[PDB]
This record gives sequence, C-alpha cells and structure tokens, in this order.
Amino acid sequence: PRGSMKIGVFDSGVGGFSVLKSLLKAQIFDKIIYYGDSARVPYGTKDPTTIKQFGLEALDFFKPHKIELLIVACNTASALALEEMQKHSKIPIVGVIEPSILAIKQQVKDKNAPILVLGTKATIQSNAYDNALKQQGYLNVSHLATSLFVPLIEENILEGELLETCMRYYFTPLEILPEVVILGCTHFPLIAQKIEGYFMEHFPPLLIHSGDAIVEYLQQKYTLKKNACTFPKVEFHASGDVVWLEKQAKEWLKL
Amino acid sequence: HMKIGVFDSGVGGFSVLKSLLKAQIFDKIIYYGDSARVPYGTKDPTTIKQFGLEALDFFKPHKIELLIVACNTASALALEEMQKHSKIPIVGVIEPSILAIKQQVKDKNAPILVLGTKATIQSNAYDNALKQQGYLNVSHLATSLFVPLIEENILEGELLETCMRYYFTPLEILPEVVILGCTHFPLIAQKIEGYFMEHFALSTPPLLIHSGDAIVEYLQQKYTLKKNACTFPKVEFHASGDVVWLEKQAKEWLK
Ligand SMILES: Cc1nc(-c2ccncc2)sc1CN
Ligand SMILES: Cc1nc(-c2ccncc2)sc1CN
Ligand SMILES: N[C@H](CCC(=O)O)C(=O)O
Ligand SMILES: N[C@H](CCC(=O)O)C(=O)O
Ligand SMILES: [Cl-]
Repeated sequence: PRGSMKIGVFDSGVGGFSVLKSLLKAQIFDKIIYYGDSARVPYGTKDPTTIKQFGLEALDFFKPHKIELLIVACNTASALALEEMQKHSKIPIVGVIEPSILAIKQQVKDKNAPILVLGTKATIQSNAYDNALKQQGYLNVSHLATSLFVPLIEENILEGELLETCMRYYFTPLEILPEVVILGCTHFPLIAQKIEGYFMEHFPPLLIHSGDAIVEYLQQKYTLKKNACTFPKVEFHASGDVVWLEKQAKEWLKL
Repeated sequence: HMKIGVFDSGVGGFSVLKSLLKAQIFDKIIYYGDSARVPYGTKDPTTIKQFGLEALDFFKPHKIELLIVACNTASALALEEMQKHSKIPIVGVIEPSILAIKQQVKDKNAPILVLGTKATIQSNAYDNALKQQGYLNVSHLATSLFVPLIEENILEGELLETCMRYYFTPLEILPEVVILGCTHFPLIAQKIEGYFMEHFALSTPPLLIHSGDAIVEYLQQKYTLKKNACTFPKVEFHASGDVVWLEKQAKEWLK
C-alpha cells in the first residue's frame, strides 16, 4: 500500500548476504547500502544490552546515506534491537522476524502444526519468535539455539562429518518432529538442504527462509514490482576490513 | 609491579588469569575482556590493531603499572603498536612462550606444531620467533573452530573429537611439541594429548606449551616476584559486554 529506491541492509557481518541475495534476486530495489558489523560479529553469543546498543550504532552509520528503508537482515538484531532501533530512527526499519511470522500464517493453515525455531542463543533466549507465533494462535512451537552453525558456516563447512555431527549434537535432543523449520539466523539458509535432509533421514519440513519472507512482505507493504531494476547498485561497508567483507559477498551471493 | 591489568578479547584470558592466580604473585589484577567484540581471531590485522590501542584507553584510569596481553591474537598483531602508545610495559603471551620452548626444547630440530586462531597463524609471529631461535622443524595450524567449541563448554564428546580429526588429519609432521597459541586451548589440552595418543599410538604425549604458565615464569623472573605471597589476590572484572556474563564464565574457567 505505501510508496517507498535507496535501501539499507544491516547485518552483524557476512550472514546478511543471504538476505541480500533474496533482495537482489527479486530485483525490487535500485540502490542498496549493505553494512556488516564485521568488527564485532557474532551478535548471537552476546547479551541484549550489547546487541541493542549495536543496533542503535548501526542507525548512526546509515544516517549519512539518506536511506528510505532499513532492512535488519540479522535475526539476532531483529529479535533484540528492533524495537529500540524503531524508536530512535525516523526511517522505517523492517526486521526478518515479523515477516517470517506472516509467511507462516499464509503457508501453515494447521495452527497445531509442530514448528521448530532455530537461531542464535540470543535470538532463542529472547523468545521473539515464540511470542509472535503464540500471538497468531500457533500452539506447538519449539525453539533450538544452534550456536555453532554460524562459525561452521563461516569456515565454509557446508558438508561432511563435522556438519553432520554438529546437527546430531543439537537436533538429537529434539522431542517433536517438526512440520515447519524456521531458519531464524542469516547463516542457516546455506545448510537448508542438510537441515531438511537431517530431519527426514533421522525420522521434508516447510523451511522458512528469512530473506524470502522479508522480500514477500515488502512487496505487499510497499507495492514493489519485481524485475524493476535489472542491476541494482550495492555498496558494501564494514566495521572490519571491507575488502574481506566484499570478497565474502562474492562467495555468499553466488551460492 | 603491584597493580596490573590483564587484557583479553573475552573470557579466554581466564586461562592466563588462572595461571596468574595459582602463582599468587600479584596483589591486584584488573581484568578486561572485550566480550562485546570477541573473537579477534577471525578478523583482520587492522581491526585487531585498533582493538589493542582501544584496550589501552580502558586501563588509563585504573593506573596500572603493567598490562598483560593474555590474548594470543592481540599479542601477535597489536602488541608492538600498543607498546608504542603506552607509558607502561606491555607483556604478551607469545614471546614468553618462545622462552619456555628455548628452555624445554633443547633439540632445535624437534617437530613443533603451533596452534592458534587464523589471525595468529596468519601473522606467523610464532614461526618467525621460533625461526629466530634456530628451530627449523616448525608447523603452524589454524584451529579456528576450537574457540567457539570451547566457549560452548564442549570440552569433550564426539563433536569435539570430530573437530580435532578435521584439523589434525592433514598433519604431515607428527609433533613432539604442541604450542597452545590460543587462550582457549588449555581447556582441551588433555584432549589434544589424548588425540595424538589414540590416532598415532604414542606412550608419552607431545610436550604441551601453556601460554599462561609461560608468562608466569617470565613475569616472576622479570619483576622478581615471590610466588605464594599474596594468598587471595584482588581481581576486578570489566567487560565491554555484560560484565555479569563475563564474571559467570570466570567462575567456570577458573575452576
Ligand atoms: C548474484 C550476485 N550478485 C552480486 C552483486 C550484485 C549487486 N552488487 C554487487 C554484487 S555478486 C553475485 C554472485 N557472487
Ligand atoms: C574458582 C576460582 N575463583 C577464583 C577467583 C575469583 C575471583 N577473584 C579471585 C579469584 S580462584 C579459583 C580457583 N583457584
Ligand atoms: N546475523 C546473525 C548471525 C550471526 C551473528 O551471530 O551475528 C543472525 O541472523 O542471528
Ligand atoms: N583470545 C584469543 C582467542 C579468542 C579470539 O579469537 O578472540 C586468542 O588468544 O587467540
Ligand atoms: Cl586489513
């Protein structure tokens, strides 16, 4: 319904490239300013106060770039900092949590369906996803903090016994067999097939992808046509070495 | 001299602090973990160098007479720059470990394996220091994933064993000495000894070089401090993240 060209994308590091990939594939925006807090990544192992402050400082970064909409690609910042970012900023901020709730409403008509939330420690300890799902009447929601997937994925460990063992470590205690599996972390789309293949091979579920969900939400909220910019302009900024972050983008975006 | 600072990226430095407290050589210790920004090991030298200079600003109001850089990554990359901007002595954990090796490894051809973060290994600080002393049979191995595994309190079981098998299977030189060039690795020291004993059938394990024990000897000799003097040293904990969170980990790491 609303109007809204130049976009910002905030993430703790290179994980947000999974959201940038969705944005770029949808071809909805012509200019995107990506900022990864790669000097301080990860956020998910840290405390709400630290993370909330990180989100507010991300706003200070974007202020000189005259963006019209800020996407918080980071599920951790979305879960912990979004409300504070919203109150301190004059521009719209859309996180990757709320859009996934809407996507589930649209894709999961069984309100009793087992749902499994995967995320960082901070995301899962916030109960952000559980609360929002309960508010929408879902009654059978489990959560699981798969902290070590982040560093594993960042070391390009996308297969093998070390990934399979880490999944065993985290998934084995699960009680309910999920019918929905929320990838509530920027990183986890890069192992989505393995996560689907684990729950199927040790007992596929509807995998909710945060990037795809935020894209669909933005089309509805702002009436944005796909294929409206064939080559969007993406600028990369980082608190750490920007060349390191741009080189990672080359890998994450061709994946 | 009397009141010292201890700097680490986070809670790993408790391995060095544990050594310092057991030796009972200092009366007052100001520990500072940059837990908002940990880890350093996956980041770039420029970022890490700046982290080291900012740590110096933290200790300025505390009026310390000595700063221990417990972090091997900051020691490898930031120590020299830190010292140039500092009016007090700064001691890292790399150079003292070379001295412990000079003292314990008379065979300069003994195979030595240095373990540390990617940034530490990439700096080659250990290899360069060891070469400078006549040690020719030297290998370096970045074991990045040990850090997040240890912080998740995974000090045993199959996930850790698979991770050691991931990093060690490629080793060409069966080491006689393993340098624990990372604050976290002492917590799996016995596991590292156990691995080599199993997968290479030895009776005695490699010599393990503990960074904290190395710096303790160095400091007692350098400042001629009396071991077992202060029976209950004073330790103040500060963090860039939630200091209660850092103090809770300290309880576990110091046990
Ligand atoms: C698909 C893709 N798109 C990229 C891009 C787009 C816009 N601006 C910068 C980079 S890279 C890439 C493959 N690695
Ligand atoms: C468990 C433990 N905790 C120590 C401590 C804590 C805080 N301040 C000073 C010393 S020592 C120790 C065992 N040796
Ligand atoms: N971006 C974070 C994952 C990496 C981190 O811990 O910062 C998230 O989506 O939860
Ligand atoms: N303290 C670091 C390990 C953790 C980090 O990477 O920050 C070291 O000694 O190498
Ligand atoms: Cl650099």
